[PDB]
Amino acid sequence: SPVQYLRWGDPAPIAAVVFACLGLLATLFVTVVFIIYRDTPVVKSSSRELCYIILAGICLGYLCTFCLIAKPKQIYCYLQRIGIGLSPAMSYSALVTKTYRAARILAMSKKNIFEMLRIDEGLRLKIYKDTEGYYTIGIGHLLTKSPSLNAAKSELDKAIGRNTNGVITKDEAEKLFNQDVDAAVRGILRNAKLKPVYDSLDAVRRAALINMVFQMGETGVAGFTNSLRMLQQKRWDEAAVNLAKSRWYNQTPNRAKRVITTFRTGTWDAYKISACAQLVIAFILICIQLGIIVALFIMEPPDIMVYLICNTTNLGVVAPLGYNGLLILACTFYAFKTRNVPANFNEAKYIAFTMYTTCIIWLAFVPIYFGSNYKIITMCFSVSLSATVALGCMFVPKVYIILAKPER
Ligand SMILES: N#Cc1cc(Cl)cc(-c2cc(-c3ccc(F)cn3)ncn2)c1
Ligand SMILES: CCCCCCCC/C=C\CCCCCCCC(=O)O
Repeated sequence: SPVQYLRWGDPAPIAAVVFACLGLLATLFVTVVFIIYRDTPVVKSSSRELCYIILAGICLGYLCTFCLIAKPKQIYCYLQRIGIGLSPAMSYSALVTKTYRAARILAMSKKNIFEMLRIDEGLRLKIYKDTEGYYTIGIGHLLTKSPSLNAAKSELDKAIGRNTNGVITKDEAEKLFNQDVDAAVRGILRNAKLKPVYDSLDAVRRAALINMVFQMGETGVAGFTNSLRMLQQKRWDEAAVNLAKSRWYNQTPNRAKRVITTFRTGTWDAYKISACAQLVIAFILICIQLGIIVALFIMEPPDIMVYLICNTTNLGVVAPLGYNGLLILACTFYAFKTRNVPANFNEAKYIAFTMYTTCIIWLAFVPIYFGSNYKIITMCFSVSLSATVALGCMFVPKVYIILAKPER
């Protein structure tokens, strides 16, 4: 009994249980909330099946401490390894498919704007110079400012990843373009006259604004004071009429007509320009971890060595640890890539922060656990902390919005 050790002078096993109990309660609360309000846009706009898998993994996480703190039975040694191994694999491998999907969607977004300016501004598959004599390639992508033609080729090879000999492809030109877009977005957000407009527009209309920036510069776009106010107040027709009067429309009519049309409709008309699959992939990544766990059951049969000490060796811990490490690594990779994505009330900003801490917690875990003389309790807290972070940073903010902000 955990109370006995508490009265003998050891408050560790009673603390881990209470932690786990509060964890299960919090996960039970959050889960019921999503069941009731499944039709509310904050829950509907995200993958709901994946969340249930993430919530289940967190639940099993807290249940682990009941297997590390238990009566000495044989199957509890089995439940430990199955629990400490599969629980992270259920949450993280479901989260990676979610982040990967967010990464592909974002990549396809950068694909559209790339095609937009390929049509409006043009493209060169070999090295040239701008109006100021600096070496340039693709859609106006500056390579270097040295007169050396060799200097531009060296910078190009570092950016592409091969020996290009001054010649690239459309895809490789898009690679360089993605940088220039991100650089342009930075400037807009650091511009007081362009930032409020950019924040209000949808995905398509933001590309149109960037298009204007790539033609006239930030100082130039800020000149459209009235038209920018119209776009911000979502008065598209008036903005269009207003923009058709500018010197910009009259100096470059063909291109300006396409940019304006994009503002009007919010579509790509002026330019020629799976849920089930996610569950299967998530299921596959979880089965791989199970295969590792089952194989280690055969190689090294679990056996009993309040505290329940099992004969689980280092390899029995390291192998499922490393695989979970890969899942976490892939999650953080795509999460960082989509950190600024504002979908679902900036949902992606919360996922990135979780993976930042998760990486730290799991990295710090290795020297702490393997260097500990209190492994069971250290495992209990590590698991619950890992499960608490994913629960507190990803779900609690959405639960708060759904209960406190019914008008948002
Ligand atoms: N060896 C080892 C090891 C080390 C650490 Cl630091 C955490 C865990 C862990 C994490 C989760 C878990 C489950 C859901 C979630 F969202 C986060 N973590 N469940 C069980 N064990 C295992
Ligand atoms: C940031 C992603 C998550 C963190 C990565 C996970 C770390 C697991 C990978 C390798 C751990 C190193 C191998 C274990 C060291 C064995 C120590 C020992 O038994 O003496």
